[PDB]
Amino acid sequence: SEAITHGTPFQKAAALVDLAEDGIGLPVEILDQSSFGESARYYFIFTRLDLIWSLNYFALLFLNFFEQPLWCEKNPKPSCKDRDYYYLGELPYLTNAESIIYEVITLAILLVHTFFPISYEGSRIFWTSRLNLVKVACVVILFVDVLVDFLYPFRIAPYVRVIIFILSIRELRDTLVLLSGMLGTYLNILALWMLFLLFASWIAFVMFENTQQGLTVFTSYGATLYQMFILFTTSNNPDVWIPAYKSSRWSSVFFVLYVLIGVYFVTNLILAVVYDSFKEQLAKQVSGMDQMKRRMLEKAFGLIDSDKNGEIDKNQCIKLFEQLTNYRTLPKISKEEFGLIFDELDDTRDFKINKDEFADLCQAIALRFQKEEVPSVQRYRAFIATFITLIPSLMPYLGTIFCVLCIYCSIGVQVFGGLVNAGNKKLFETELAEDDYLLFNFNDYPNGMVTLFNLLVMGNWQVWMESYKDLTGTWWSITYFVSFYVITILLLLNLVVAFVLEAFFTELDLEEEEKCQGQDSQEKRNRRRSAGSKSR
Amino acid sequence: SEAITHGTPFQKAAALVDLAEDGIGLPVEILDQSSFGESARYYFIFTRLDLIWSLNYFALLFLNFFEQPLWCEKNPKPSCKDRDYYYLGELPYLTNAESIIYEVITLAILLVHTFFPISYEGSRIFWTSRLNLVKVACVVILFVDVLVDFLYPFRIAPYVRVIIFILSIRELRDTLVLLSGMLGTYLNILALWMLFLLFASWIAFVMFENTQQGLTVFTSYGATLYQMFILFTTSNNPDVWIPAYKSSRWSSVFFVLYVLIGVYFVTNLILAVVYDSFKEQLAKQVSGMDQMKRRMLEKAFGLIDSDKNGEIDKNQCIKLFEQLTNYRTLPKISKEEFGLIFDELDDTRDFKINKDEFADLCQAIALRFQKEEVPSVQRYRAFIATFITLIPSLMPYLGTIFCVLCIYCSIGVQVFGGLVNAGNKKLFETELAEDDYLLFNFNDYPNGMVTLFNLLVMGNWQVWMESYKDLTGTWWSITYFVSFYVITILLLLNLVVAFVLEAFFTELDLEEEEKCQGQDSQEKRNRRRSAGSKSR
Amino acid sequence: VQLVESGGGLVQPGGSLRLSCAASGFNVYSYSIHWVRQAPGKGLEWVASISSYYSSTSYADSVKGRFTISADTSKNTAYLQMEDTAVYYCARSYWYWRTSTLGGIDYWGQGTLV
Amino acid sequence: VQLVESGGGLVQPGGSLRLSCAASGFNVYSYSIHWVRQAPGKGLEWVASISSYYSSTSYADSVKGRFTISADTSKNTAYLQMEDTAVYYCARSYWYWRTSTLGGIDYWGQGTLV
Amino acid sequence: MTQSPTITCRASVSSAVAWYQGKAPKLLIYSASSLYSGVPSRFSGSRSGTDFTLTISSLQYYCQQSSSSLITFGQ
Amino acid sequence: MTQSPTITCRASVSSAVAWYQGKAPKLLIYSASSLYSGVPSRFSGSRSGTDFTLTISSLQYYCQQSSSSLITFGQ
Ligand SMILES: CCCCCCCCCCCCCCCC(=O)O
Ligand SMILES: CCCCCCCCCCCCCCCC(=O)O
Ligand SMILES: CCCCCCCCCCCCCCCC(=O)O
Ligand SMILES: CCCCCCCCCCCCCCCC(=O)O
Ligand SMILES: CCCCCCCCCCCCCCCC(=O)O
Ligand SMILES: CCCCCCCCCCCCCCCC(=O)O
Ligand SMILES: CCCCCCCCCCCCCCCC(=O)O
Ligand SMILES: CCCCCCCCCCCCCCCC(=O)O
Ligand SMILES: CCCCCCCCCCCCCCCC(=O)O
Ligand SMILES: CCCCCCCCCCCCCCCC(=O)O
Ligand SMILES: CCCCCCCCCCCCCCCC(=O)O
Ligand SMILES: CCCCCCCCCCCCCCCC(=O)O
Ligand SMILES: CCCCCCCCCCCCCCCC(=O)O
Ligand SMILES: CCCCCCCCCCCCCCCC(=O)O
Ligand SMILES: [Ca+2]
Ligand SMILES: [Ca+2]
Ligand SMILES: [Ca+2]
Ligand SMILES: [Ca+2]
Ligand SMILES: [Ca+2]
Ligand SMILES: [Ca+2]
Ligand SMILES: [Ca+2]
Repeated sequence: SEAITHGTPFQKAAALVDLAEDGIGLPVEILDQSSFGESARYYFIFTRLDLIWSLNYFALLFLNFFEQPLWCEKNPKPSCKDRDYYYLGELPYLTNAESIIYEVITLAILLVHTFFPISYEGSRIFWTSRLNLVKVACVVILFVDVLVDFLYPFRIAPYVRVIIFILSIRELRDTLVLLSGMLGTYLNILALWMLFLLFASWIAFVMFENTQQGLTVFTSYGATLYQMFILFTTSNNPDVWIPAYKSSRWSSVFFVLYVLIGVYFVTNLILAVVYDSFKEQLAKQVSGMDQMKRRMLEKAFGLIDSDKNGEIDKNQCIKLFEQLTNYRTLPKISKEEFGLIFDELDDTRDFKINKDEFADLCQAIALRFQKEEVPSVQRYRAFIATFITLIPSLMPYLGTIFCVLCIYCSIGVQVFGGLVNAGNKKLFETELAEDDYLLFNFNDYPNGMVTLFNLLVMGNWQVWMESYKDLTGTWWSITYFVSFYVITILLLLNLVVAFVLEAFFTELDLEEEEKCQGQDSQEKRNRRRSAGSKSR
Repeated sequence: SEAITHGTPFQKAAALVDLAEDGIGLPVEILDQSSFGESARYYFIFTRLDLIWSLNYFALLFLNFFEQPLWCEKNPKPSCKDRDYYYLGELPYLTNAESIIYEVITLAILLVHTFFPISYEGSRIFWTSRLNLVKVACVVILFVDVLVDFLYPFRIAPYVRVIIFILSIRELRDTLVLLSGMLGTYLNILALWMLFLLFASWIAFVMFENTQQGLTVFTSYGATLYQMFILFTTSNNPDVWIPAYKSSRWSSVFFVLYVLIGVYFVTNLILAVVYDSFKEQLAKQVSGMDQMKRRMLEKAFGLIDSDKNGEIDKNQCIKLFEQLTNYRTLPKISKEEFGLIFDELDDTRDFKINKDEFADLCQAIALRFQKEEVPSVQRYRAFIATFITLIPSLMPYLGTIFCVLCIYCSIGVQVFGGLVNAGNKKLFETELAEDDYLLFNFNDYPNGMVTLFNLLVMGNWQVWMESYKDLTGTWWSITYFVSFYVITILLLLNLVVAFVLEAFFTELDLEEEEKCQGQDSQEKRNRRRSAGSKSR
Repeated sequence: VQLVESGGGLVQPGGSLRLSCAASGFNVYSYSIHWVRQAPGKGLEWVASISSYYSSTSYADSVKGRFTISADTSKNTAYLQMEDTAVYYCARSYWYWRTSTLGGIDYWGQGTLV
Repeated sequence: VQLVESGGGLVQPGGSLRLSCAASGFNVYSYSIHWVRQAPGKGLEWVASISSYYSSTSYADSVKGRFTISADTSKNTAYLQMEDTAVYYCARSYWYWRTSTLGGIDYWGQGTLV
Repeated sequence: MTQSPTITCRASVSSAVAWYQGKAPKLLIYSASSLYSGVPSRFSGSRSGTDFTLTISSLQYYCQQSSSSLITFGQ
Repeated sequence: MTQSPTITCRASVSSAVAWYQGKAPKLLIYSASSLYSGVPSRFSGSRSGTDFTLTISSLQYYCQQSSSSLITFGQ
């Protein structure tokens, strides 16, 4: 009945489907778990003890992570009158006796999560992995920090809780491989974006310096790089250049051409670059994933050959399809499949399957039949074919950004911390007080989690920027709000825009070539699929 | 010396030197000009009398077109105190004795543009073309309107001057074929865009209607479709949803998820559709552009042979490379170029006798040699390879939009005319007065030409909308500013964004495959070119 | 050199046939094919054209979408997938676009009885 | 069935040769090839590996980028574009990734003198 | 595309005419000014505006017209 | 990847070792516990942690180690 475990007896028909199943839905098995001889040893029991109890290890990652919005602020410990709300949020503030019966529960499920692959890897296979060393160090930070939070700097707790949460969820760690493979491309095009604003702020400083613009707004040079940075964004738009328009109308031609170039050539040719390094790094990851299917389909091939020769037998191919449990009449298909496979050895009549012949065979049966059964609109189609495809296909590319906004929140809670007060005086003349953004705040973790959303959408994004440059005094508060721009209009153009383009082009070729799937051939060929992938 | 003038009869091998030339740089001769048998009659002298004097016919189009910003306003004729400037522009106003020595001079060089191909078409070939029946009717409008403006509704002069200027410049008429082929695709995705706002304004009607949001802003379902339309745009962003946020913090989750979906799925999957129907309509135009020069290479072939059987001899090939006046020696071409033909007949030991042999032969020469000569950074390369490519490659896709903003200006000068006055009272409480826009106006033609630029960039685009809905009183002024949005979310996502992506992928292709072909072979291959363009 | 039609068997209503237009005087790419028929007693009627040059396979008004044309350059054959009681002929215009005037349709086939 | 190396002629310094590793016991995609050499008096040295299965053609540290490997599956031949005074051998491990234990390298070539 | 029983045709103003004649049609005149070879010249042609003067002279017929790819006989 | 002159090798702890032996190398013990065929059993293998016990018994050597694709003999 139950086909969940099946690795402890693990026969040549029984352990065959234990790995031939794991090439279908692409699961992971450790290459250390595979490099052992039997693949049924003391190690294999203790990976199905992971991925069966794998909901106590992933819903912990939120119980870990969402303790950040339910923390305190960093700093009402110096200040006076906390309980009077100085523009704060609404979530409660967990007391220190409530952060100890919730950081031990969270850290009883990390020294069970991270010290679990000592039960399927060695005392030295473990500690030489460059990731597994990290997640032991992240926990010893949280184990020191629980020790510090028991008996009494800037408290790097809530940055580790993001970083554990990135490394723990597989797809966010896998997404972050793209962003570190894309980064050398992006810092070039960032370094030519910057040369666009550096040059165009120099002419804008040169041209208007005597007249009524460059006395009013364009005062120095640095407060023109600053203004022409925000015109790049478009969000500053006539309010930059009104007093150079009121005094001569002709000088809009500088400014109606700068934001024409800045938004329609350069921003698209940041999008086109970051599209282009998304195409290359993604297929570099698929070929880093497809080669892991073939790790299994050389471990699938190499359990069968008890003779250890190099090929498998046609009757042995059929008689092992009984454990496959896909179709009733077994031998009436494999003779048809040899013509369905583009190649065949034909050194013998029947017993001839080369290892790459099998490598595409077991990736064909699972896609045509699709019958395992573990007992345990036309006008608007191509849009909602994609729009339904995308909702779990952006959850690793919109969970990275939520873990960029959970880094910047914790920075922003600490750099810009308790400042927008109803006791404050430099507040009440900024743009936060007149536009009335006096929540959207940074005085807390979910006051400032939402503030970064508004900054992410770019709706009036410089109201917050020009306020915190005035509430903190320095020009250095600018650099928090320019860093968010650069990193996350990489992220909101890379993994969010350029994905939704290429995910539309896949639910457009599964609708156009779907007509060819019922007209050109009723059964699936292998060379037409390889030719259609490079063609679009 | 000069080989341009040859309507005076060239030789049978020397009349080739034009039609083989006119496939290289892609000019066009009329299919009625090729319709006559000789192709050297009076119908050919009088096309080279066009494209030689073709600067008196294209710089007239701007002398025609830019009389719009140099007009008057439509309506200071009723009103009082014109010369006191009620926020008007800067240009002068041509008086009626200055619009008659400039509309006759414009209409002396426009009939001679329109009634010129009667010197190479008939009294019935001409009048059955409909990009020709129109341009006679457009002039009879301007000839009636000059007659009306000599001896004394809503004055449809300045809309015709755009429409002539579209039909007259070839690439703007050619671009507008895409937009009329793309339009049936776009009105579907527009009709699913509205269903996003119609649905999401209904839950936003429903959810908030009792509480403090839906008594302040979200009052009725008109003013939530209206508000949630502007949140789609992002430009309204926290100011819509502050008094829902101030009363419960949880109602950001409706609004931080609506603008998450509205901008990152839907706006990209309007961009993905409009980039999908740009790929199809452009190659549908290139394959309509190939036959404009492939018809030449059946008129090239069809003068070489004497008896019209379908052949060229080898010496008959070689006798014409000397007519090219490009390469030095005779026998080293066809001994090399026949091997460069991928599919040569080799029926004789010398000649290759088909018409599609020659159809790619006379196109491969124009790429490898490029030796006609009529006497008459690595890190930042792929960006400025495209950025220099794109400046004349968007001038037909940014000249359509300038002729959409020259339609809306003339509408907007007339629908929203001399209304923002310093005598007005309902002006001074709108958002134009408090933001001080109060210029960016719609009173002159270049007051409102710039205003549509700010609306196009979407920098504070609803200040003009929400202020003109209060100056005209209606809700119908909304529809001017929603229709500008829709057409230039076709136009600013089709013709500008989707082009700058695929123009980057071609100056990606001329950098990636330049390295590949430099190591693959010594000379140009024709089958790698046919496969590489069919990939991206 | 001159034309050979083939595929003209004995057709029933409902189903149809598939023609072929064989040739030996380089009669695709250069000298392209036209299918013109004649019902008995009637005049001629044009039923299908083709360019193996331009890659355009276009055909008439009253048969538009009914009758499908294709080619084979390697054996110089123009196929044709099919009150059609007719007598089919092939044809070799030198021109393709306006073959009325200057090409004509030079060489006509031998005849068939469909 | 067993291995044949070829391409081992008489090489000059500067230029190089191009090897070949012939086989008749279905010895690409399944039983993949390894180039291991031995300079005279020395021990062995691994110089090139390949998968016709995984499509990975990877090779050593001290020869990294110097020596290029390719294949011909249709004739089961593994080419190899080239003080390299050495004696080249071929090899047939069944496993590719960690062939150190579970393949060995089963069949060694006949020998050459490069 | 209408004949007339000295033979004329109808309706592409001057170069839209081939003029033909048990038998398959033999071509006679392309363009109604150019006798096709191998045939005596007792059959001549002339384009007269919107009429095509195909011509009988001596004593001892399917005119043609296209524009782009669609071709119109007579009968 | 260091031999020791009963022979041992060095250093990929238990399933990264085969042991070989005028002649081309003949394989002897793949896995360092699995006698390859055709061979008398006077040569046996044993993995002892970070040591690889290749074994001489009877009287009448190029151990091997990879991790992913790069392979390390002895000498
Ligand atoms: C790309 C993702 C952007 C994410 C933006 C974060 C939105 C989450 C905001 C949560 C606010 C929670 C406050 C609730 C108060 C309460 O119910 O008591
Ligand atoms: C493409 C590079 C050219 C732009 C370089 C701009 C040169 C500086 C701008 C002119 C003023 C100098 C800076 C003023 C601020 C200061 O020095 O105190
Ligand atoms: C990545 C774009 C650049 C980010 C914006 C840079 C802001 C530079 C402004 C700092 C200089 C201050 C202006 C000079 C006048 C002064 O403060 O005394
Ligand atoms: C690391 C990224 C840097 C991007 C731009 C950095 C800008 C540094 C300073 C720019 C303007 C210089 C200030 C001029 C006026 C002044 O303060 O004297
Ligand atoms: C990427 C995860 C961790 C990275 C974030 C490290 C913190 C960067 C900024 C430090 C926060 C404190 C700011 C220093 C200035 C100040 O305290 O006023
Ligand atoms: C995910 C990476 C995020 C790390 C980058 C964030 C830190 C950059 C700037 C933080 C604040 C710097 C300026 C401090 C303002 C102040 O001192 O008042
Ligand atoms: C790529 C993003 C980098 C962030 C941009 C730089 C951060 C702002 C730099 C401006 C600081 C100018 C110096 C003024 C210092 C002061 O007045 O106290
Ligand atoms: C996509 C193109 C957008 C086009 C926006 C139009 C910009 C042109 C504005 C011209 C203003 C000219 C004012 C004349 C003043 C003077 O007399 O000197
Ligand atoms: C997906 C479609 C659902 C949206 C349609 C719901 C209609 C709006 C909710 C009730 C308001 C009706 C509109 C106002 C009419 C009135 O004046 O009463
Ligand atoms: C397709 C997007 C919508 C286009 C513009 C949104 C239309 C909203 C129009 C509001 C109608 C009037 C408001 C109803 C309440 C009232 O005035 O009585
Ligand atoms: C032609 C495109 C139409 C786009 C959307 C038009 C919707 C018109 C109606 C707006 C909603 C109802 C108007 C007022 C509602 C109310 O009175 O409660
Ligand atoms: C596309 C070129 C011409 C199309 C433009 C036609 C004009 C559409 C709107 C008419 C302008 C007058 C508006 C009528 C309402 C009013 O006068 O108040
Ligand atoms: C290029 C096409 C443009 C044509 C579309 C523009 C006309 C749509 C609306 C024009 C004004 C309509 C509302 C009038 C306002 C009012 O009457 O006060
Ligand atoms: C796609 C662009 C369509 C334009 C959107 C609709 C513009 C019309 C205004 C909406 C209906 C408002 C009805 C209220 C009438 C009134 O009170 O005078
Ligand atoms: Ca076997
Ligand atoms: Ca077979
Ligand atoms: Ca804005
Ligand atoms: Ca904006
Ligand atoms: Ca000839
Ligand atoms: Ca030849
Ligand atoms: Ca304001």
